[PDB]
Amino acid sequence: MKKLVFTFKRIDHPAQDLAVKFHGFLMEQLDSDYVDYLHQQQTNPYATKVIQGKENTQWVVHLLTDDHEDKVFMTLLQIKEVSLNDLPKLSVEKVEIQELGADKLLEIFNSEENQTYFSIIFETPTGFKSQGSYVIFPSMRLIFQSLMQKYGRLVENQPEIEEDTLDYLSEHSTITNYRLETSYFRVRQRIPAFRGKLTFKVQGAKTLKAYVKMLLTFGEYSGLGMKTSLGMGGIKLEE
Amino acid sequence: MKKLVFTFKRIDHPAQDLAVKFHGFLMEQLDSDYVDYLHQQQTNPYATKVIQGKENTQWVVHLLTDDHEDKVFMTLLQIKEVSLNDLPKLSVEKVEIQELGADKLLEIFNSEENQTYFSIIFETPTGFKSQGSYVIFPSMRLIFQSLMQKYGRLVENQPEIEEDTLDYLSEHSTITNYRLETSYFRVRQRIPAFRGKLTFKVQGAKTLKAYVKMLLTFGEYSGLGMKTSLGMGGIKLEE
Ligand SMILES: [Ca+2]
Ligand SMILES: [Ca+2]
Repeated sequence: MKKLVFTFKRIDHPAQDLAVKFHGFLMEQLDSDYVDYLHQQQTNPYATKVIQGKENTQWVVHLLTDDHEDKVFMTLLQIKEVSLNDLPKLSVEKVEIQELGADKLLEIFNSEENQTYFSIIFETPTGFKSQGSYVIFPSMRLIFQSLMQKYGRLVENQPEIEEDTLDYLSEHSTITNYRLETSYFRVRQRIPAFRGKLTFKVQGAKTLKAYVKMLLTFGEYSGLGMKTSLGMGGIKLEE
Repeated sequence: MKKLVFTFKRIDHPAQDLAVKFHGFLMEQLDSDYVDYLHQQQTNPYATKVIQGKENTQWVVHLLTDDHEDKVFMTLLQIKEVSLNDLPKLSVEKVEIQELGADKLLEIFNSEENQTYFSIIFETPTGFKSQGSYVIFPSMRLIFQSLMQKYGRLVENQPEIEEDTLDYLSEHSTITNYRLETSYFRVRQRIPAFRGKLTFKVQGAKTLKAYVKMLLTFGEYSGLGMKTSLGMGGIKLEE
């Protein structure tokens, strides 16, 4: 999987609305026939983010599958100038490239440092769709389910996940600390979501805790929950 | 009901631990035989708070019943100097007195201004005991239940509440916004609790919304949830 970070001179505009606009610009680069293909799965092979800085603005694009990477990676590198609505033509100052393959993930598993406590940071508005209406309070079952689904569909090409494992992961995980707040994401239907940081503990074998760490490490690329392609659900597993 | 606010020169000490210490000092003033009586109900006729300020420290004591007020009110007024463990002898600079009776509550009901949105501020660590273990994420059912129980036991002398009303109040209330964080209260067993602010909307008749406003206004005195007498569950309904 690939992680591309486009750096612009600091853009004075509400970050959440850039993410939606950047997503539109991104679609205008791909073959329209290929775009319609992306609209026919529960999970897209890409996730985007927008991080505002003190002196810069960063557009993050995650390539999550090899097939998607094969047809898109070169195109994204050619990008030097971006033009969005109501905004002056943007110039790409830098482009960073990081990669996350099986070698790094498997390394995470057999690590000498096995974590019991895990701190998740919700950089962008994160939401879940459960039992009809939306969700404003995150739960471990919803977090693990979204990641297990995203992982199963993208790298294993399997429609459904192991419910016993989801039960097992939820029974042994418990939120201990959090600092959260509401944050609505505009797609223009306002979508309810949350933002901030939480901490949970895992009680069990080191083989279990390793799977959690891997699932979270993978999550930093795919994003967590709803509308990850539009800029939602950007997470970060702190050291 | 009475609201006494004791003002000291700013005390350099963790506010949550003062609340526990002040509670001990408060018990050392009452008849030991009368103290044992307080330990024999699910709800105490008093609630305490500790609010840290920039230049002052405020000790709040709520008298919730007439009988408790009759035997305690005069004693609390005589207090000019307070001595707690590991602390220099404290001197009472001021003492403020406010009252909340049926006249103010009934006034709240027939108000010309009927609220749909309600913002609750959790000044001190608030916790609920539900289905065995504790609770870190507040819910409208837990909030209304605690207040309905506290109100029913204190002014109506009724052991249980109307479950249909609790169902009715929960079905029509919905959290829309919040800014919350974990905050453990030390009683020394660490008790998990939350802190901050939330906002919920009420969908229904004005008679329903008036009952909610009254219940919340009453809640500013009794406190919300667990261990209100020890300094927990101090709330504030903003204008
Ligand atoms: Ca990381
Ligand atoms: Ca008030």
